[PDB]
Amino acid sequence: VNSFSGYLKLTDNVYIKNADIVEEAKKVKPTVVVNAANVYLKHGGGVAGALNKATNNAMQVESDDYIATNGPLKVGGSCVLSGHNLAKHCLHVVGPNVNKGEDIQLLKSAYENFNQHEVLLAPLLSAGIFGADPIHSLRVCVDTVRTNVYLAVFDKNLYDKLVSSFL
Ligand SMILES: C[C@@H]1CCN(c2ncnc3[nH]ccc23)[C@H](CO)C1
Repeated sequence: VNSFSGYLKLTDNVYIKNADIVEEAKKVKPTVVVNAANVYLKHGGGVAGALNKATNNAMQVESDDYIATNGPLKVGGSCVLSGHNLAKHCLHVVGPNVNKGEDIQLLKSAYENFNQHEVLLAPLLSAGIFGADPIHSLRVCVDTVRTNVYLAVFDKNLYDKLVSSFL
């Protein structure tokens, strides 16, 4: 039993909800919140910009030190950093950005990072400003993640379409 509330159950382990991941994180304070990161951990917009703003830019400061030490992530890769005031940990995961020409096949690799954590709060990878089809992203999530994932979908209209079209 966990403290996530109000989710629809898609499968044994995947739950979905219309919610602002920032407000969800602030309420649940989960062990792991997933960020929709880029390889530079530049949290300018989308989910990443919103999560960073909620940390008063502390996420960005930590991220800049990480990059200065380690260099960029791989597309499809991840790193674990602090969750600041939002969660114990933040798993920064880089899904392909279609608006950069990045291979959508890397979306499965991106979701594989979730399997290293028993329970996660997460957005749909490569959705929004990353330019992928959120319906495809949900399918890859369900077919790749085996741990317990609680998906927050900000857009109510998008949430209803994902549920009504889910196979
Ligand atoms: C994944 C894409 C980009 C961002 N995204 C979000 N999903 C959940 N929580 C969020 N908080 C702020 C943005 C956001 C969009 C959902 O409409 C689609």
